[PDB]
Amino acid sequence: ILQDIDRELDLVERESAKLRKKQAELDEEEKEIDAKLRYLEMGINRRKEALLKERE
Amino acid sequence: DSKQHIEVLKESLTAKEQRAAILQTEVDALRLRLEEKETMLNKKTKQIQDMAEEKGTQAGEIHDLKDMLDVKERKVNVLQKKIENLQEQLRDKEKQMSSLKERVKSLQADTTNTDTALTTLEEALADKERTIERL
Amino acid sequence: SKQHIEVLKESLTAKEQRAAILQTEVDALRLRLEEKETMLNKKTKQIQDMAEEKGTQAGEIHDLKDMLDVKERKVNVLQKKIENLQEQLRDKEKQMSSLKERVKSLQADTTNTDTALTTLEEALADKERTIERL
Repeated sequence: ILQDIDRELDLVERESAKLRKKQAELDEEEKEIDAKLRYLEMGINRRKEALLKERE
Repeated sequence: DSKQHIEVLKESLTAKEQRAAILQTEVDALRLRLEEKETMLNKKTKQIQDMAEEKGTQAGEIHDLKDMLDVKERKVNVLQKKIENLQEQLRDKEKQMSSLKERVKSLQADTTNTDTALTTLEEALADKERTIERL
Repeated sequence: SKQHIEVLKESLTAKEQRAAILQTEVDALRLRLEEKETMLNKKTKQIQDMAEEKGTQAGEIHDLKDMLDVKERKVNVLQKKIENLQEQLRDKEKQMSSLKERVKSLQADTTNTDTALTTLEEALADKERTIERL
């Protein structure tokens, strides 16, 4: 009856492959998010440092 | 007569000068106050100009921090889903291992016994074949 | 006297015209001065209003920075939780590899040569059956 245990393992391995793929999607979404955060941070720093060089 | 008429008119002159001189002093003092105010108005216009620019850039900074909070909230929720995902992953590994442990349970020390019995009997049959080859 | 009287009459008309122009001078300058004062007051009030608007904009910026800090702390905590779970997964994957290799050692039921032994027994029984035949 070991073949039964095998089809159970195959079922759970399908599920974990799916979760890994969802995981890599989510990581791509964090890479996106961090790129927007860097963009926003640099825009802020540039406005500041333009005003700074202007005041000199 | 004419003598007193002249003295009346001479006075009227003195009085008219006194009026006009007083007025002249009012006017040029008033011109002072107007120029000082023109300069002040200019200073105020310039402060308002600078202050409107500071306002514009601080509004820009404010839009940028509002956007960063939106994006950082996105990051927080993504990390949450990452965690939930990884926790499912661990549950699945732990199920897989329960099945792998039950698979291992399937073991048989009874098949070696038939192996040895069969082996000896095959070679007992070989013994019989040697003795029948002999004749 | 005859000519001096007429001198004085002309001087009178001239000085009076001078003073009338000077008076309109004054009243016009005073009006314009008042208009300048009201513009000036209006600008001063505006400058207070904008300085207040600036202070509140600065406070808005301070409060937004604090809130970004709070979300950053939360991010860092979540990052560590992800790292811990990743280590947990690494250790589970190793254990599962060890169990799977144990199965492969066990899985190799080459003991199924039972069939080899049996088939050889009936081939050899055939052999001595044919040889008892001869």
